[PDB]
Amino acid sequence: IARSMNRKFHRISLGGVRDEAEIRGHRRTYIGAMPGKLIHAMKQVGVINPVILLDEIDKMSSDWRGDPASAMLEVLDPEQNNTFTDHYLDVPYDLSKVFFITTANTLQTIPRPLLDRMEVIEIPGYTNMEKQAIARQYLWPKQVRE
Amino acid sequence: IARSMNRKFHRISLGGVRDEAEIRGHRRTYIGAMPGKLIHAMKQVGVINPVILLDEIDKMSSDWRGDPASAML
Amino acid sequence: QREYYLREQMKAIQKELGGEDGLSDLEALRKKIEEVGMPEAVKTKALKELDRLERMQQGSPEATVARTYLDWLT
Amino acid sequence: QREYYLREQMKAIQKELGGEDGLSDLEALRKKIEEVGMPEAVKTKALKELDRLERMQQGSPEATVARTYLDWLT
Amino acid sequence: QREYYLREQMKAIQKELGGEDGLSDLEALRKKIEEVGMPEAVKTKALKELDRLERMQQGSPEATVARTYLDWLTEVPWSKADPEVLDINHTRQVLDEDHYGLKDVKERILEYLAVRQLTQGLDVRNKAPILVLVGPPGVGKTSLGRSIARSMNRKFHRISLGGVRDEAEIRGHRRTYIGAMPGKLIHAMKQVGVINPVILLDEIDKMSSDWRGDPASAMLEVLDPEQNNTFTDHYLDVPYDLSKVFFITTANTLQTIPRPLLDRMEVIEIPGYTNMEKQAIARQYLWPKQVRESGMEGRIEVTDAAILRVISEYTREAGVRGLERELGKIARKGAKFWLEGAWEGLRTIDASDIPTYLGIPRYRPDK
Amino acid sequence: QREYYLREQMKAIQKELGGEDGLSDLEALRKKIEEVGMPEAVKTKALKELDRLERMQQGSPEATVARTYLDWLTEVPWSKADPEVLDINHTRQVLDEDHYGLKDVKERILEYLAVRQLTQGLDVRNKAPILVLVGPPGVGKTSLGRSIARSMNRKFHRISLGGVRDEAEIRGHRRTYIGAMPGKLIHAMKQVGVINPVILLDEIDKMSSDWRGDPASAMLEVLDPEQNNTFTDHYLDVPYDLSKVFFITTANTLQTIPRPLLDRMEVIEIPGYTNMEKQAIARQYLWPKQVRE
Ligand SMILES: Nc1ncnc2c1ncn2[C@@H]1O[C@H](COP(=O)(O)OP(=O)(O)OP(O)(O)=S)[C@@H](O)[C@H]1O
Ligand SMILES: Nc1ncnc2c1ncn2[C@@H]1O[C@H](COP(=O)(O)OP(=O)(O)OP(O)(O)=S)[C@@H](O)[C@H]1O
Repeated sequence: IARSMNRKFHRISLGGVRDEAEIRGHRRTYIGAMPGKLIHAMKQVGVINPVILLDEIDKMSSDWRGDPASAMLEVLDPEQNNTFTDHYLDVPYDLSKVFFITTANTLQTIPRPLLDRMEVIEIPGYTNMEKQAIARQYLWPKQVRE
Repeated sequence: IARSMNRKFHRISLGGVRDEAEIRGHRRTYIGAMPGKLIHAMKQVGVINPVILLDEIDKMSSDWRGDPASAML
Repeated sequence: QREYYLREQMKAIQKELGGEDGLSDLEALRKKIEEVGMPEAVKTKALKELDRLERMQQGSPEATVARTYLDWLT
Repeated sequence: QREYYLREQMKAIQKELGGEDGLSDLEALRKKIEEVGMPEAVKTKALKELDRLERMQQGSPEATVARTYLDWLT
Repeated sequence: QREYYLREQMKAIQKELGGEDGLSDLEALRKKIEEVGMPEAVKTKALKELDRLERMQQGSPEATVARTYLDWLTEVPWSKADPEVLDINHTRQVLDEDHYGLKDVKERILEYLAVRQLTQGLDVRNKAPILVLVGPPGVGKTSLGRSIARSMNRKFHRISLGGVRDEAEIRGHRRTYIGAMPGKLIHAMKQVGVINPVILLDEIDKMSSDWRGDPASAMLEVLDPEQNNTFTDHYLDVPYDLSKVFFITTANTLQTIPRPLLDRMEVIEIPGYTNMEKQAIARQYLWPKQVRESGMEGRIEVTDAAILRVISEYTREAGVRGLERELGKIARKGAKFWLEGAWEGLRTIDASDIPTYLGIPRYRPDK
Repeated sequence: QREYYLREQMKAIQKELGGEDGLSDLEALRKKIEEVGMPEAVKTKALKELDRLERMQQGSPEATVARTYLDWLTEVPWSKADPEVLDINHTRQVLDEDHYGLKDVKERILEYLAVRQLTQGLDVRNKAPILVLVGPPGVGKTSLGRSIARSMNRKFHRISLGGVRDEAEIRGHRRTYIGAMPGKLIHAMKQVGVINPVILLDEIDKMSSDWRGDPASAMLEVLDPEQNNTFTDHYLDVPYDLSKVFFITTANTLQTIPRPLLDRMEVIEIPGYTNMEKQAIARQYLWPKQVRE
């Protein structure tokens, strides 16, 4: 979808933070300046259009303090994201040219309000004929020429 | 109702809560604590008089950890 | 002699350039306290924690907890 | 003109206190303000990261955290 | 005021000294920071520090940490390695005189040497996976670390984890503090002289977490070969490259290893040893060491039925330490019997003369 | 004569430093470094640490931290022998005084001392045992440690690990902190003067294992039958040698000890006592003491 729409592609997904405060940034009051994870993906691109894939959103990063809901609800809703603010950003940031991709395996651990925006794309599996065709076309030249 | 009264609207979706620490806070003596859902809603509304919808207060996961129904009292 | 003099020449430059503002985050927090609200006991609690942040330094890990406490209060 | 002249004598301290100096500084991210972006509010915060930064040119325990935040912001 | 004057006297003497002895060491580091190895950005950060303030006797807190950072930056190895191995049959000549058995690990080493030799394209010299050894306690893991490092004839250093719960032993602290403390990796790289060593990371099962998180995020930052090419520190301010370093990690189970580390892993299950394998290692490695330390060399000898008695009736483990101590007890009992009156030649221990030396057989034999 | 003038000016420097403190006990530190034999990497590391510490005085606090580093490093013993007195009838009669019965452990000490006569100069490894004593609470185990350490004319030290969930008691905090301090074990080696002591780790089956507060996995670098020639604490940045140490640990139940620690240690079980044993223990150990007191 990135190369068809002439866009970039970045991964960065759930499982790398301790709370949604680490989904956001951290203020300069600390010594260890932990940036917002999002902005760090935006730093490595010189384009504010492309997609951002959310691999394994059901594999959360929760704790007894903080569920991964509020920092996700303020970036997935198409309303409050137009003026976005991190603790390591503290300025009006704009999310209207991006088109996010979310990847999951099970909808059951996803909370109820964040299902307001999700659109269900499911996977049928693969036939052994389909896997034989995949392994001829697409896996054998990579793993052999590597 | 929010439009007819001309006030702010907000939605808290309960049913997923499991302890009293997601309705109240925890304590300041635990690293990184925060207050509960009602304080989140008051943070995200702007006035003293919004309306707050409470979806599925009848399905709150009161369990071996605690009972947030008493926290709701 | 030149060291002590010329760094004062540096601060000369700065005291003309910056001037007069009183612009930081601390008295901004105090102003944000004194604008909205407040009930009386809540106000005195916030002023105690504000002074507890004021006369000392910036960097201790309990000051981060008190900072998050005041930021959740405002 | 007053800008030119105050920065004249500031970088006269630079070539004067010439190790190395100045951090040759804050004449220079002045060009990536309008180049990299920017809206007005980022300009309000980061132009209040020029001269009260210029207050000294040593260390710092402040210049590293403000360095990371500002060079993140630019 | 008197102290300020006499400190003037002292530092006057010093600047004649920094003429007299105080040339040709910082000058010699300015040579050696511009000698072979250093990248261009590292040369720029080396040119950053050239404005000195010259008060190195009466203090100074801003004079000694810059010298410390300069020494740490100039002592880590920059672009130097002992050459590649040419014969992979000789790799089998070396790996087989340390361990009986362990086919799979030797095969993976030979495969990695064959792939590194035969590739002249790309996509595998950059991406070579990290071995994760998993096995029950008692099988050989650390001795494999030494045997692999001597097999390829590379240098070696071993980092033990498990007592580490702080992040600043993998990363370090900021260089503006009092104690200049880079992480364990900068120590492990200045120990070896080459830029391509073998590093054994002991016990990634046991990195406990605490406040300010766990150092498992730093482990993600070091055990993924797509960002450690630009691996920077909190102490160092240059991008170092931990790409070619052949990491080997040991473990006892995979659950307590974090899931951000089970993406750039490659598990190898060591199932345990069997009775013939234990008997072969028992002879050819455990017995002459357990007799050479005990001083009873050429005065006592164990048979091969007797090792089978010791294995089947005096140890139940998936490893070889219980067998090691059970042989050591025989060596000590013989060393005690020698002082009560010597014999001639060497007494030989058949499988029936064990319980004189080892008491009651604990585990019944399977009949 | 000009270097005489020059380092004489430095004599005057330390005359104003503390009357001392610039080449007085700094050079006493050079003596005690080139006293008792350190390994050469550790020795040159201590020499460059002394070289970075030498030419400053009285500030900064980094001078104080490095002074305490060279006070720890040059006082923990390096090559401080304990003379193995090799009589096996004297030591048998000394072990027979403090305890009755206990045939297994006394036979073990006689075996592990009869071996140490027949050391054929070099070519041996000289590795000390690592015992674990397992028994019910009343049976004398902690009493036996000082008895064994006195019979062999060695030294003795205790470490109680009774309820520690505190990691970095075993290892230390790294020296960049404020109140930095080594572990329990390097301090236990510091108080003893020799490198052949008898360390009694008291309650090793009562510790903690949790996602925060797991000290039992930090006992891997210590109770190590091969690789404890490379022990790495966090305060000292050098490998310290713990092979010569006659460790004795006690426990109560094997069911609560971690699996990478049972195989590091050598189990010796103590099977309570019987009525004849208790009666003899009573008559010649318990009743005279309770009559005296
Ligand atoms: N097949 C073998 N050949 C030779 N020596 C062996 C063999 N298997 C084990 N050993 C020896 O047995 C001892 C076990 O070494 P380690 O690998 O440290 O044991 P370990 O199981 O790794 O301990 P942990 O707790 O899992 S780190 C060493 O002395 C090895 O040399
Ligand atoms: N066989 C014995 N002969 C003489 N005194 C003994 C004997 N067995 C035990 N004692 C004495 O009984 C007491 C037992 O003390 P401890 O050694 O502390 O017992 P302990 O079992 O080590 O305690 P715990 O619960 O195991 S830590 C001491 O006063 C010993 O001297």
